[PDB]
Amino acid sequence: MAAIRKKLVIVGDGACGKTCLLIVFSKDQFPEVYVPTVFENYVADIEVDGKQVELALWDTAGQEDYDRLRPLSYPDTDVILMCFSIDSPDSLENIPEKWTPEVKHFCPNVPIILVGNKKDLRNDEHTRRELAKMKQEPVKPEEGRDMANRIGAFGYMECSAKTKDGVREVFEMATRAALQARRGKKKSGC
Amino acid sequence: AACTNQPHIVNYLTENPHKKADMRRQDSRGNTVLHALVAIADNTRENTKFVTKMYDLLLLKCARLFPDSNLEAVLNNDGLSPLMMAAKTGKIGIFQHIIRREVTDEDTRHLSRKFKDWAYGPVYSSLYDLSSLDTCGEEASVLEI
Amino acid sequence: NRPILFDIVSRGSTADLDGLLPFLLTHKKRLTDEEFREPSTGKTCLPKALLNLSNGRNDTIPVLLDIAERTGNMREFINSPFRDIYYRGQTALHIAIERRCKHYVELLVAQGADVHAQARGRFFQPKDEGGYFYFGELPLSL
Ligand SMILES: Nc1nc2c(ncn2[C@@H]2O[C@H](COP(=O)(O)OP(=O)(O)OP(O)(O)=S)[C@@H](O)[C@H]2O)c(=O)[nH]1
Repeated sequence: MAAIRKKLVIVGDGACGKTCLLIVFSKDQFPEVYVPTVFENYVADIEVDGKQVELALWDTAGQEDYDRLRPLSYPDTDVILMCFSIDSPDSLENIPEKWTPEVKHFCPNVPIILVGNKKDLRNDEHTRRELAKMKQEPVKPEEGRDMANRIGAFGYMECSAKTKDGVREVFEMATRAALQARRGKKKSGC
Repeated sequence: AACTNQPHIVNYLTENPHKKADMRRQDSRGNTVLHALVAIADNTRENTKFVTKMYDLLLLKCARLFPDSNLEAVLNNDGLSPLMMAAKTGKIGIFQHIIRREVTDEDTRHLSRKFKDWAYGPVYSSLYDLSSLDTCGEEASVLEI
Repeated sequence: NRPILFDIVSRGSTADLDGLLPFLLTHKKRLTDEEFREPSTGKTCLPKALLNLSNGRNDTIPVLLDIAERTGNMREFINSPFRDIYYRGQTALHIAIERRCKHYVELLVAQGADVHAQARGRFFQPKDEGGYFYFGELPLSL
């Protein structure tokens, strides 16, 4: 009947493919030449279960001067995509230390969905050979399964923008998380 | 001439090739033309209109001829100004007009007391001036009087 | 070039805009760059143009829109929302509707302006809450 508008914000460390993920959702065409540093002011139509939802997609960066303005994008957020890389293990241990407390500081009681990018790159040989120079290995999916549990993520998934695998299901899970009404209030003052 | 509602006489007397009567002239009491105009001001419907018209005309002429000095600044022996004297005497008709004085003329719009800040739809926000309406002990204030 | 462009658009002069497109093409600078946007509220060229104008015919809007089209960033530019608190969410369409000019509304809608954008600034909140004007936070409602 009437589409419901929901706010989705994607946050992740640099070069993780957040912009690529949203772009592939947008036009279903991987940009192989030019990728904007941020993809902003876009609303996409999605239907999951008898409901029509307009999802407003916001991106956050910190490459240059975007960290100062990043806080402005948090308020009135309905769902968060905590995004990281499977080909870059360093993208994992930084999620709890610095990103999570900021997320809870600005926008608490908001559903958070964990996502790892570059599923194919975890099985690549050149990436493994280069990474072994520093005694490192690709991110283990089971480690992600557990890491979702630790940070209380609503759900954790994998995406591959190159082969458009799981993008639709992942963002559908994001939307179903968003439509959820949450649980009242906790320890509400008298 | 001003108190008797004779604009032509005032205009001629202010600017004459032979002699000129400066508007910033004080009598023995110290009251200037604006002071006297306020003194004879009345709350009646007819009197207030001509009082305000003459006051505005004379103030504009004085500002135009002398841009450096503002006529309302002059004080009488009692130390009051036309605004303060009107407040003390209880003459609302001229007082309210003085409070919300707005000048459309670009040349001499500085002496206005009511400005327009901005309009959003039916909401209109305007910026009044209270340079002498409220004083923190520096000088007598209209409110205390 | 933010101050000069702001002054040019405020004055409504159209000749001064000549040469902006070659400059953008050579420097590859988008019209939504942080430098161009006013730091105070993220205000951009278009809302400044629509705010002040003569008889509803600023006459600078079509040139700026064509420039944005050439840059290939029309969708982002037209519906760029204001940041900050007081005027959060406000867009060009709300301003065009408020100023009672049908022509600019038609132009923005045709060019692809978002029509469901919500204005949630404190100024737009109800009277008792702190906002001096409330209209449902929608273009059609406004
Ligand atoms: N092997 C592999 N590489 C990918 C895949 N998707 C994206 N990459 C790379 O990820 C990049 C994601 O772009 P982007 O997120 O803007 O980089 P960034 O430098 O981290 O951006 P920023 O957070 O500093 S502002 C793309 O440019 C692309 O080269 C994939 O599916 N498989």
